[PDB]
Amino acid sequence: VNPTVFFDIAVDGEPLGRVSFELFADKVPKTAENFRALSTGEKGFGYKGSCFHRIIPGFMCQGGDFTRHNGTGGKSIYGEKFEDENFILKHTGPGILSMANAGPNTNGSQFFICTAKTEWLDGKHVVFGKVKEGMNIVEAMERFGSRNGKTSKKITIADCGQLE
Amino acid sequence: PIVQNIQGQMVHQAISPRTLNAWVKVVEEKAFSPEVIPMFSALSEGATPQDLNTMLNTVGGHQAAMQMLKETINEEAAEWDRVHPVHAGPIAPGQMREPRGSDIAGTTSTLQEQIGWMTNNPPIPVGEIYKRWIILGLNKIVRMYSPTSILDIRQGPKEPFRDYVDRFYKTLRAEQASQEVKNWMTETLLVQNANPDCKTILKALGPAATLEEMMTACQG
Amino acid sequence: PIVQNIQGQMVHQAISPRTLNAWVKVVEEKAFSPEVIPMFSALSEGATPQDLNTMLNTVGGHQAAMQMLKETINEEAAEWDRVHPVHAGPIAPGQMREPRGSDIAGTTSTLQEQIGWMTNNPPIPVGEIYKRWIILGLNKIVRMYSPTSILDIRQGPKEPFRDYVDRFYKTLRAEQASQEVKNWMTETLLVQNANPDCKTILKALGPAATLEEMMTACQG
Amino acid sequence: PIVQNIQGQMVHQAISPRTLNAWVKVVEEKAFSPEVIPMFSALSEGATPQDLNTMLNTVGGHQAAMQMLKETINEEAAEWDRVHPVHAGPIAPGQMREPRGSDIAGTTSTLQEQIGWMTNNPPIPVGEIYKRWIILGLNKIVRMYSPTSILDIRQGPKEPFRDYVDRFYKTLRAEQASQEVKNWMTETLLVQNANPDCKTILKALGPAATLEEMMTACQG
Amino acid sequence: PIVQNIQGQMVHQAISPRTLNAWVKVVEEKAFSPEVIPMFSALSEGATPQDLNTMLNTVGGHQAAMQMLKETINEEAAEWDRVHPVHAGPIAPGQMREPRGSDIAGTTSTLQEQIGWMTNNPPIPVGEIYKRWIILGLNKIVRMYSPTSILDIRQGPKEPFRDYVDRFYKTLRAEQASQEVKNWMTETLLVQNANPDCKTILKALGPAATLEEMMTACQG
Amino acid sequence: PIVQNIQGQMVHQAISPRTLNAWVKVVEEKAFSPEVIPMFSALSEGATPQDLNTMLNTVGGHQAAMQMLKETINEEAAEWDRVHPVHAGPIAPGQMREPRGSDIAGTTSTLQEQIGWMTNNPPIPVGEIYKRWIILGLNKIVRMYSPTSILDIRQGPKEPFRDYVDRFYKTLRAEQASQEVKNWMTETLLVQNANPDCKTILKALGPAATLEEMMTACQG
Repeated sequence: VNPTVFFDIAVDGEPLGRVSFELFADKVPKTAENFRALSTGEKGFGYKGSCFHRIIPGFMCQGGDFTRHNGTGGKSIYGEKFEDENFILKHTGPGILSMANAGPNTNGSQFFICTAKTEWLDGKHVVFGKVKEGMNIVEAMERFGSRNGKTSKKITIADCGQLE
Repeated sequence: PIVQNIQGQMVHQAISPRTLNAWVKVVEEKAFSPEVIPMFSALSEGATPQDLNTMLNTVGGHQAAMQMLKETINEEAAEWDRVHPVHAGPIAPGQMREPRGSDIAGTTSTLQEQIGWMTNNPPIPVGEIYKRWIILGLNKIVRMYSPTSILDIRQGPKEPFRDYVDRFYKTLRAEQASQEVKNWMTETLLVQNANPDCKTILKALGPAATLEEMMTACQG
Repeated sequence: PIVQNIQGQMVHQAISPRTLNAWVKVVEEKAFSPEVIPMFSALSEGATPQDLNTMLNTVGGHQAAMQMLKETINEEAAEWDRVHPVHAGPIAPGQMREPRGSDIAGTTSTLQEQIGWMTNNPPIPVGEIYKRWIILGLNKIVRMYSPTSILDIRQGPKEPFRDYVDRFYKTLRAEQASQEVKNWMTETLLVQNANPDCKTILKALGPAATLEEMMTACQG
Repeated sequence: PIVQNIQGQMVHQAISPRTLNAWVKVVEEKAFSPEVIPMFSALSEGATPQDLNTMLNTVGGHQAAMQMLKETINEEAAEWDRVHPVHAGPIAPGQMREPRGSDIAGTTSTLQEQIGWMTNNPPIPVGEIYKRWIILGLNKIVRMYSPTSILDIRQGPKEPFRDYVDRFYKTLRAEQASQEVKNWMTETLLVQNANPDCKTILKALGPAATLEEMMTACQG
Repeated sequence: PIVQNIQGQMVHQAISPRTLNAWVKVVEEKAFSPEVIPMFSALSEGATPQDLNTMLNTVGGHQAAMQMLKETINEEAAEWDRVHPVHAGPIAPGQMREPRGSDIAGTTSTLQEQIGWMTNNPPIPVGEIYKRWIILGLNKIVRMYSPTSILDIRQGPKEPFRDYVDRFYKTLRAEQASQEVKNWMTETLLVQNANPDCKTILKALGPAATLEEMMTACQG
Repeated sequence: PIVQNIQGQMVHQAISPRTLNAWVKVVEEKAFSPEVIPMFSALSEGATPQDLNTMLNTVGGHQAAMQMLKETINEEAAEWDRVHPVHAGPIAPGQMREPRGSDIAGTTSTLQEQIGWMTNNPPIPVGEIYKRWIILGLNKIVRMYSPTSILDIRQGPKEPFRDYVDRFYKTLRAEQASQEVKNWMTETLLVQNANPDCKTILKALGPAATLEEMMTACQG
C-alpha cells in the first residue's frame, strides 16, 4: 500500500550505501506521489544524478534540485510548485523526510532528511515519509557537510527507484 | 503507436490508415471547434512524435492554424531546452542521452530513438510531452477561431432562449479564459442578457435559480 | 476501460478510437433521444471515470445539456459526500482506498487510483456510481428535450391511429413519472385523445382492452 | 512492410489490402494535393522497394506524373551509381554485396536481396533511400500541379483575410523554394499583397507580426 | 485593546476616547466609501469583541447599513457553530473549553472571558475572527452604497478620459466580484468604452498597451 | 512603526490614528501635488510595510493613481527578484531568511517577520526599500497629474512676473527630468516666455543673471 523508494548514494563517484524510504501516501498522497514519480524518473525528469547541495550536521541533509543543482530550482510533477498538502505528520526524529520550500505553497522537488528532532519546522514543511533502511548511511553523509551547509565532496543520488 | 503484447511488453507498431483518415475527416468536417482536442487526444494515445508530426502535416488547409501550432510548439521546445540543459561528453552504457527540445518535438531524431526513449528503464514520456504541447497549441487555435466575444452576447426579441444559451455556452467553451471567471460569467451574464418578459420570469426565481428551472420557466 | 485479460488478471486497456467515433456519430445523428441512454450504457461497459469524461468531452454541440449534466454530477458528488462522511470509528485492519465525490467524478483522481479502486478486493464501484450519475443527468436532458407535453398529444382528424399511438408512446417514454402514473395515464388519456371515428371503436371494445386489440380494431 | 515481432525477430509481411485500397482511394479522390506526400510517407513505413513499387504501380491514371516520377527515380539511381563505386568478384559469405542503384530502385533485385540488405549489420536503409527518391518525385509532381504561382497571389476586395491567407499558405506549401527563402516570403509578401485596409492595419501593427495577432487585427 | 508591556505580556486596556471620536467622525464625514475599511482595520487593531460592538453601536445614522452588518455577523456566527462541533468525553488537564458562534461576537460573554481567550496558551484570536466578519460586512455595505454597475460605464463625448477611468476604477474597487475577473475587465471594458477619437488612439497601441501610455496618448 | 524604546530595545508600536487622520486630510486637500511626497516620507518614518499599506489603503478616491502605484510596486518587486534571487532551503535558527520580492510589499509577510527583518543584526532595510518604491510611484503620479507641459508655460500680457515665475517653477518642479537638463531649461525658457517689456528688461541684465536680480528688475 505505501510505496517504498530507494537512493543509492555516492561520494564523488565512490558508492556509499542505500537509503530506502517509506512514503506516507495514505496521509500525504499528492506529496508522496511526487517524490515517488521523481525517484522512478517515469515522467522524464528526476532525482537520479542530483546531489545533496546542503548538509548541516545534526540538523538535516537537503537535496533534490535537479534543475539548478544549488537550492534555487527543481520542479514538481504537477508544474514547478504546488500547495502544502497538509501538516498531519510532525518532525519527530531522525529519518523523517520532509519537503523543503520557499515559504508556504511553494513545494517543488527539494526535500530534506532530518538527522535530529526538529520540532521548530512543524507546521511549516510538509512531512511525507521516513527512512526505512539506511540511517547510518544518512549519518555518515553528515561528515561531508558544514555549519552553513556547504558540502566538501559531491554527494549524489547515483541511482534511485521504487522497490515496492 | 506502441502496443502491449501478451506477456506485457510493448514494441512499435505502424500507424493505422484508419486513424489518419478519421483524423483528416473530422478536421475537414468539424473544422476547428472545441470538440477536436478530446478526439485528438483519443486518436493518438501512445503515438510517437513522428506519428504526431504525421497527424499535423497531413492536415490540408487551414495552414494559418497549423503555423500557429508550429510556433507554439517551437516556443515550448525553446522553453524546455532553457529549463533542462543537456549534458555533454560520453554517455553511460545503460542510459541513452536525454532529448533536447527540438528532439522532444521529433524533428531531428529517428523513430528507433523515440521507441528507445519510450521503452527505456525508466521510460521517458516524449510522446506525452509533445501531445501536451500540441493540445496547448490546439487550445490557442480554437481560441483564435472564436467568432464573437463573450460580452457581445445579447438575445434577440425572437431568438428562443434555447438558441441563446446554446450560443452563449458555445462561445464560453471556446473562450477558456479560466474556470472561476467562467463560473462568475454563467451566473451574471447569463441572466443579464435575457428578453424582458422571460428576463423578469427568470428574476422571479432569484439568483438561487438553477439552469433547469431557468429554462423551463421560459419554456412553453 | 479495464477488461478481463487471460488469465484472470484485469489490466487497463485504453478506450478504442472506434468506440469514440461511434459515440460521436450517435450523438450527431440521433441528437438526444430516449434510446441514447441504453446506447451510452452499452458503449461504456466497465469504463474508468476517465473514459466517461472523455466520452462526455468528445460531444459536439449541445453545450447547455452538457452543463446540466456536469452540474448534476456535482450535485450527486456533494450529496454522496454528505451521505458518506468519515464518522469516527476504530481503524480497519486492512486499508483500501476510498472514493470522494471528486474522486468518483474523475476530476482529481489519477488513472492509477481508479484502477486500484476497481481491481482491488473488495472492489469499489466507482465506475457504476459515475455511470448512475451520468444516466440521471441524461434522463434530465432527454426529459428537457421533450418538444411538447404528454397532455397535449392529440390525434388529427385523418391522422391514422398508427402514427398517433407511435407519437404518443414516444412522448410518454420521453416523459418522466412513476410506473403507476404511466399505468393510469395509458388508460385515461390514450383512448380519450383519439379520433372520434376510432374512439367509438375503442370504446366498443372495452376500457381494460389491451393495445393490440385496439390497434387491430382501428387497423385500416 | 517489415513488422517487428514482440520480443522477437522482425518478420516480413505482405502489404495489407487495406493499406493498398486506402492508397489508391486517396490518390483517386484527392488527385495530387500537397498532403498526399505526408499520407504516403505514413502508409508506407518500413516497406521494401517491392512494396513501394507495388504502391506506385497500383496508381491508375496520371501517367505523365508516373513517368516523371520514374524519370526522377532513374536520375537519382544514376547519380547514386556515379558517386558510389560498385565492387565485384567473389564475395565473402554472410555479407551481402554492394547494392547498385538499379537494385536500390528495386528494378533488378528480389525480395530476398531487399530483406537481406535491410537485415544486415549495420543495416543499409534501402527502403529509406527509395522512399526519399519517391518523395522527391512526388514533390516535383505536386509542384507541377500548382495552378497559380506564389508571387501572383492578390487578395480580393471582398475575399476575407482568412481565405486569402489560406490560399497563400496552400501555395507556399506547394512552392519549391528553399526553407531559408521560404521564410522571407511569408514574412514580406503576406502583408505586402493583402487588401489596403488590413494592409494599413498590419502596418500599424508593425514588426514582429505573427499570424494570430494579424488575424485578430483584421477581424470584421 | 490589549497592549504589550516592558516584560512582554499583554493585559486589557480601556478604549481611548479621541479612537471612538476619530471613528465616528470618519464614519459620518466620509459616510461609506471603499476607504473606510482600511481605516477601521487600522483603528481597532487588537480590539476585543466588546470594543468592536462599541465601535459599531456608536455609529449613529445609516441604521440600515448597521443592520446589514448585524445580519452578516449573525449568519457568519451560525456557520462557525455548524463547521466545528464540540468534542465529548474527558478534557485534558492542561486545556479548557472553547467559545460558541454567538460568543465570538461577544454578545453573551463578559470582558474577562474575552481577555482570557485572547491571552490563553495557546491564544485564541476571537478579535481577529470578529474583525474579519465585520470587514466582510463593511464590504457588503460599501457594495450596496455603490451609486452603478460595471457594465453601464460609457464615457461621454466631453467627459475627460481621466474622469472616466477614475469612475471606472472606483466602481471596480467597489465591485469586488473577484480578482481575475477584475483583471479581465480592466483589459476589455476599459478599452471598449472610450470616445471614438481617443478610442482609436488607444487602438493604435494594441492590447499590449499599458495604462500610462494609455492615458498619455489621450493626454494633450 | 517601530521606535527606539527606553532603553535601547526597539518594540513595535502600532500606527497612531492621528497620523492616519493627518494623511487622509493631506490627501483630501493637497490631493496630489509635489509637496505630498515629502509629507508622506515624514509621516511614515521607519514604518513597517503593514503601516505603509494601511496608509495607502485609507486614501479615498483617486483609484487610478493607487492602481498605478500598486503596479509600479509590483514591477519593482519583480526587478528586485530578478536582481536578488532567493535560495530555497531550511533557515538558520539564529538569522532570518532573505526576503523575497513580495515580502517587501507586505503582501505575504506577516508583521512578525517584518519586525524580525528590521530589528535583527544586521538589519534588513525592508521599510526603506518599500518607501523608495512608493516614492517612485508617487513621482510617477505627480508627473502625470501635471495639467500642462513646461514648454506651454507662457506669460500673459498684463500677468505680473510674480505669478508667471511662480507657475513656471511649479510646473517645472512637477515635471520629471534630470537636474542637468533643468539647468539649460531655465536659462532657455524663463526669459523667452516673459512679456516683451519684461523680456527686454531681463535681457538688459544679462543671460547668466540670477533669479533675484531678474525679479527685482521687473519688481512693480
